[PDB]
Amino acid sequence: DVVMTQSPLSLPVTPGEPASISCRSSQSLLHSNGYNYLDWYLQKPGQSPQLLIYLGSNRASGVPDRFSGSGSGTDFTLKISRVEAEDVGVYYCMQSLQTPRLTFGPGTKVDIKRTVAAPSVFIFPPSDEQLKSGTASVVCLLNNFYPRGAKVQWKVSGNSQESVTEQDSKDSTYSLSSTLTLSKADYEKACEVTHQGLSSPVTKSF
Amino acid sequence: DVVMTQSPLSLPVTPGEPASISCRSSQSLLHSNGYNYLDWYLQKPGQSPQLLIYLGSNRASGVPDRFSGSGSGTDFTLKISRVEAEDVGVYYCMQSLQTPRLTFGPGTKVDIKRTVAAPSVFIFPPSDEQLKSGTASVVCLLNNFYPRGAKVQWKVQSGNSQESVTEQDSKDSTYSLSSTLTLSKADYEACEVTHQGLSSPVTKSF
Amino acid sequence: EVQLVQSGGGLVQPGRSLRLSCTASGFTFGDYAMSWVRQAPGKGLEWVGFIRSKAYGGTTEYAASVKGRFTISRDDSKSIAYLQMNSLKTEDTAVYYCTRGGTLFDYWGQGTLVTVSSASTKGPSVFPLAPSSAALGCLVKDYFPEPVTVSWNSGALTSGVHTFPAVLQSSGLYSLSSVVTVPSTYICNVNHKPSNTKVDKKVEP
Amino acid sequence: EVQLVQSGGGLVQPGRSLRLSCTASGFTFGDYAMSWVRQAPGKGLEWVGFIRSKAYGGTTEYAASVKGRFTISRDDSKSIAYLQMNSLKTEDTAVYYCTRGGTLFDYWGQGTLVTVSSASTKGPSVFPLAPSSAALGCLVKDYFPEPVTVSWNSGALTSGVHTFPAVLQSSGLYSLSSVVTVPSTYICNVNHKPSNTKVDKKVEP
Amino acid sequence: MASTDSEKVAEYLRRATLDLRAARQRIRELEGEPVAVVAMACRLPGGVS
Amino acid sequence: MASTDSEKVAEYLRRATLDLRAARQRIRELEGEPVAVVAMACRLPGGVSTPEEFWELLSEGRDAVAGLPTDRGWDLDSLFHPDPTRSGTAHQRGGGFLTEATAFDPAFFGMSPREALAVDPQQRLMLELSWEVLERAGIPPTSLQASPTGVFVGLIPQEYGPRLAEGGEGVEGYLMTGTTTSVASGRIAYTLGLEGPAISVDTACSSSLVAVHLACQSLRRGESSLAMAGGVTVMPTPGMLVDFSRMNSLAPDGRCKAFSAGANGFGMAEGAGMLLLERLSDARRNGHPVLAVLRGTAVNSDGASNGLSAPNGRAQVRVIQQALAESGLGPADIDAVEAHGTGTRLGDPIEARALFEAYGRDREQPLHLGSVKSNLGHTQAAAGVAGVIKMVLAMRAGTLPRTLHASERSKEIDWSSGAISLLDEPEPWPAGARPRRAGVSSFGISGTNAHAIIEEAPQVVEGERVEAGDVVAPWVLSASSAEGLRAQAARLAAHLREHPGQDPRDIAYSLATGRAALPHRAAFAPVDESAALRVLDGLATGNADGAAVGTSRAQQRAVFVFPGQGWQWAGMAVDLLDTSPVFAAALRECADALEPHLDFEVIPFLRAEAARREQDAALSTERVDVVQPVMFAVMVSLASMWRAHGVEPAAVIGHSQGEIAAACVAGALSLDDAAR
Amino acid sequence: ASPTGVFVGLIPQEYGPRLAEGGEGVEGYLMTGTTTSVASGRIAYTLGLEGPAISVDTACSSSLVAVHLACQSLRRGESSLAMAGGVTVMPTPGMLV
Repeated sequence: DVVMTQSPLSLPVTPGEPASISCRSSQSLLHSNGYNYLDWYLQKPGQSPQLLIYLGSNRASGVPDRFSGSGSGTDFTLKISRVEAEDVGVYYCMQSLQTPRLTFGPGTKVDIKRTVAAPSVFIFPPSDEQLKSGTASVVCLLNNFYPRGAKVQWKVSGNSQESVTEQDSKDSTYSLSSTLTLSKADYEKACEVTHQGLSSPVTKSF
Repeated sequence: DVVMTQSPLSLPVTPGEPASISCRSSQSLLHSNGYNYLDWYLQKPGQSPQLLIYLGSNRASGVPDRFSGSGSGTDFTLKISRVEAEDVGVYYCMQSLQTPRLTFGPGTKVDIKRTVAAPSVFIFPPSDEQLKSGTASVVCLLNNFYPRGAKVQWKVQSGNSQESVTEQDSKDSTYSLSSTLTLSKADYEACEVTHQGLSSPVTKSF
Repeated sequence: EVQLVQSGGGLVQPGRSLRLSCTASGFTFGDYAMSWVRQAPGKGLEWVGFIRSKAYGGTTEYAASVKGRFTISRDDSKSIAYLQMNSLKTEDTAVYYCTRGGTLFDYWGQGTLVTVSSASTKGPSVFPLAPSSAALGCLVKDYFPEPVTVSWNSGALTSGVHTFPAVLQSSGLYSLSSVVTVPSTYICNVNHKPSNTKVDKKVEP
Repeated sequence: EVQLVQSGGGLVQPGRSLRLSCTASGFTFGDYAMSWVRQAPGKGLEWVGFIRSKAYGGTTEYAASVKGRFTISRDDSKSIAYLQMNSLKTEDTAVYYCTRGGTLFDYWGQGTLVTVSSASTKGPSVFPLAPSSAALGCLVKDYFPEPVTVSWNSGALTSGVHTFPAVLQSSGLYSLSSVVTVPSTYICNVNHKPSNTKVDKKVEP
Repeated sequence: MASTDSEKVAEYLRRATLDLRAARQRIRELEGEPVAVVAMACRLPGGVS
Repeated sequence: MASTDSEKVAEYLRRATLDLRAARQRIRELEGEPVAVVAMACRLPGGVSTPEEFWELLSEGRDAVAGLPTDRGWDLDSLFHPDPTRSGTAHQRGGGFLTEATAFDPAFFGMSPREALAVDPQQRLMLELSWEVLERAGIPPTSLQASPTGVFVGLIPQEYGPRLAEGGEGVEGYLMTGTTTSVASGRIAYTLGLEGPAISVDTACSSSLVAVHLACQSLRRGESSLAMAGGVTVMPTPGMLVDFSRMNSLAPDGRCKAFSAGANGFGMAEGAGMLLLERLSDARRNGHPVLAVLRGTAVNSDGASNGLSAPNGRAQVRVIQQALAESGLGPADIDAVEAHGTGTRLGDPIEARALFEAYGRDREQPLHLGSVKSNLGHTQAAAGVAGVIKMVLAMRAGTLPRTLHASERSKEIDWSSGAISLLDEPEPWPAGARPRRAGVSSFGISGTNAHAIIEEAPQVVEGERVEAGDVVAPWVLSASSAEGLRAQAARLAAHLREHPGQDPRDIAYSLATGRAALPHRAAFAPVDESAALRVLDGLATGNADGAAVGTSRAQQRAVFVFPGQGWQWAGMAVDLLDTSPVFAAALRECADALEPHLDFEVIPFLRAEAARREQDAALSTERVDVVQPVMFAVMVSLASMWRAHGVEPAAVIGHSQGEIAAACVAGALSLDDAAR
Repeated sequence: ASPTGVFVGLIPQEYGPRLAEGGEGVEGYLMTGTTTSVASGRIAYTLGLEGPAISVDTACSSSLVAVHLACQSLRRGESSLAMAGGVTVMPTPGMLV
């Protein structure tokens, strides 16, 4: 069987604050040599991943000792002592007991932590010259929302794509672009979100 | 087959001086992992041995950086950077490739280095009350000689001589030898050495 | 010191061959087992395969999705690791990586943006965003490949600018949506470097 | 911190059993494979055997000279390593060691002087050294076991004193030769602690 | 060597890991080791002694 | 898989080992990183004002002990009386005293003459020496602004001006900022803008050495990427001589008879030496010249000795042994020690016994014992930085200096061992298989004993390439005053007339990168060492011949203006293109951008000068359809050249067609866009 | 004879007669007792300490600078114990004027 190795997503960490990321492991990774065989990888957005911690607890050179690490036979814990503004990206729970490593793991969205904001649902009907150009793209824009746990509905779905930027610095929010690529006739036949910034769906149409 | 591991088995080294001990390995100890599989051990006279250098070059923790190490596929070299009054003992060139590890090797007699002296050949006939006690032990005493590369002959032949060579003192840094010729009653009615302190044998009898 | 700089990016169609070289400098090339990693844009990594050290000998193990398609070789005297792409297809559009180990990817190449798309190089269909009554934007529909910069007021407005990432359609083209959020009559310009299709736009509700 | 203090020394005859315990403190006992080393007096070391970790399981590998004689066991909850001696013989007279690894003897116990001799505890036959015409000494033949101190002028003369090591005869006894080198009528005293045979001696040519 | 395919190289990894731990702790004992205030002696205004 | 984890574990063993190889070289650079001597500045007794003039004092065996200073307004008449116990009298009849510590350049720094008058001469000789040690290193002193560069200067409180209680007439508020050893490290860090730790050590006759030990630490731990260490004892009032006379410890002649039977006191001298310390990794990575390397320095105290003044034997051994252990070096690895050699009849015996203990007990070759104070005198807190200056210069010249007044080796010291050879004659010290190592010892009157180990600079500088070029790099020199401008050309002309054969491009590089842009600038582009020393001979008098002179206070950014038509000759781009590789590249680029729209390629038209541009019914570039593209082609290229040589415009101005050049060089339009 | 460094924070102060104006009994101690260098030296001598006896001077931050340098001498390891601190006692009315 393949050991299931997944790391909890939605990890909100704020500068100057200690966090702790754990992992799941079905088959035990504590090998007979007495050493765990899992690794901790960090893919820096727009740069290559980095080796943080090997053998469960042993850290790599180059990366500072802020990345502390430990764990039990199955349960693991990377004790990030502290986060600064450069410590943002995707952490990976890559195990190392069964090659092939074709799946690196969904990865943990480590985000600058801040209180919950109100997503600005902005419905935007497509331009008419696009409608005479041969296509139609109505966009339900979401701006200044965090965390990013909402998808945009298309009622009155299936033709919607996803487009979200990473966090900025001084505002530390997310922005979503639900592009509904459409065809000629079906233009004359609404978008809402279920973000935790609100509770009731907000329904606004073109 | 068994890999033959042999070092210059004597290293006269003097305080404040850099030495270099090498080793023979009949086979290739450079394993496919790219790491040599040879160990450097130091048995402190009157104390337990110590792990100096593993994997050919990697030094152990606790021991000073004096013991630096390297080597080729077969040829190895422990670069003792410097020797002190503490750095004097037996260095073992142990291969850790084909377990079992029965043989640790003859060991290297590391000695405080000094110029060559004149061995004091002192023939000592046994006491007569020993001769009426039932035994006879004529002793050809060797004192203040270095290095210890001489055995005492017993002519007019040998075969009843045992060795009681002492260790190296501090302020004089020589050796002392005790060739005890245990004997019997009737056969009571000469000893010489071939030490590099002299050239011609010195023949003195009881 | 250690560097594992790569080379061999480009734009191809599904069904042709591509080159990927891993330059090795600073270490003994024959000791570590060279591995190759593929990173889908903006989402999860996927591992391709590795070659074992010639001291080990071993074999060349690959991912289940690249059996019979990709092969990996290595050499010490000239110190280059190879990822050979043959019979490429759509999924291969990703940034590949060169990793320093079959099980311990301790190092990581900078990444070559390997793109396998069926589109052709042409200008974008810049389509605006009339505000409902708010924010003002403009789309970058129908452009290829992906160098792109979209500024507002021709690089004068920088607060509230959100250059949305590339949008992967099934036709092999891209779409960008740069929108500013400020109450008001704004200028957005898109510059496609390969084609020299420089479009300026005025937007009203 | 790590300590591997031992216990289980004594004096035995060829053909009986002896105890050797390796006290483990400061580490996880079940990780490393406990090994046992034997050091012949004043000459080369010889390795006895090891037990593999219970996580590894494995077997207990011994030296070719101790097949069917010695066995080694281990336990975590009480953390003592065992070297069991059965059907002991003459060669076993040596200082045994407890090493922290089957192939990497990184640690080293202080050493238990295991002695297998056929002699019995009795006083020494102190036999003098009449100078030829020089140095003056006094042999200490026929004694057992090996605690010993031989001083000259009853601990007054210390320059030129050479306390020669023990001499292993076939009868299981020992012989020491403490000699001073000084021109001259000297006193040498040997004290055998177990037997209380305190011999004082006057020597002339 | 005998069991599975690792009981000698794993000992070397164990020793190397322990050496790294004892060498990185030395770094933190040479640049970040806490320094305790054993006692204070003070002569301050206002009769403080 | 991994050969059943064989690969896996081994793969992890190849990281735990490589990390260990990286985590152990971090300790080796945290405790024993060899720190280099980037540059050396000193004001020592006699005429010594530069480290090269100080070698002209050691190599020829000249003693700097001349007499008491008269510049300072010293009474000199109550200083000497037949009664040796008269209060107010000194015992030494001379000593090496600085003849330039009385004078200072106030206007050079941000110091007012009122402020500089109250500045301690100890402090005013560390601002100039801070400037010297930075200019000698090839580091512009104004380039180290808001940078980590710790300052470690050792002084003695002493007494310069009037009582702080009574204040003064003109100097009232700056008396404090002068007579405080504290600001004697902060003033240097303020004038040069150094943000690094400014510690002013105080350790009597060992201050300097101790300071360097602290600085060594700074670089080993990494608190300051650059270290600025040294010590000074400038002697403003005769009080200190009057009162060491009260212990009957000063030599009446003022001479440090180190290890001599005629030692009748330890004497005195006033001087200064200064060092620029940087770790060897940083020093060589940044290209800073390495003169020598400090490997290890140890600092200990004498403990409960025979009084606070009397030295200690075992403590002295414990500091010349700790420095060896801390440096990873030993008794046999040191070829020549530079001991304190204070000169008193009691300090020298115990001092030599300490040297015979840590070094002399185990010696393969006789140790060359020396003392800088023999040639100079006991410079107090400047001793320890003068000793390191002596060893490094002995290392850079391959000769061990003499110890003056040491022909009669002291009878109270057992020299029968032979492991220590007193340096009464110049002993050659050539570079060989053994790395040259030296030891400097300073034992202060406070009881703090210090010792440093000086290894020779690793001879990896060798391997430089050679070439020739047509680039006449300008010889740029600047000063803070017009007279200083005329003096920075006279001293440079003297240096290029007394040290001939130095390549002109090497001189321009050091004059440009290594000399701060000071607000009085003279610059010329030499073609020969005779056409340059002639300009340097006219700039010394003030005649601007073949050079450019200008006072440029508050000015650091160029604007490029773009004239229109008027250079109808158009015969200058040919010479620039043939000699400038970029002018055969950028000009080609703009021409190849003009060709798709105007077929005329400028290069065939450029080689046609005005002399060959008037035959086929033509004038000197009058064809508008042809002049304007070739005006622009040269126009954009020239603007690229000032930017290629490091001058960027702050603003762009275009008269008639310079607006087109404003498009290209300012980034508004591309080369193709502007050319079209 | 135990490694113990004395790190005293000092601003040089004018205490008694001028160094060129030695008193009747206080002749050669007007500097052997006042020079900031010897303030830590007296501690190291009377107590018998054999370590880095360094007298620091960085104005009003001199005590904390002495503490920092003593800690850094402990972190590396040069004296097993370290003695860090600072003092400002103003004998004359010179500073406040």
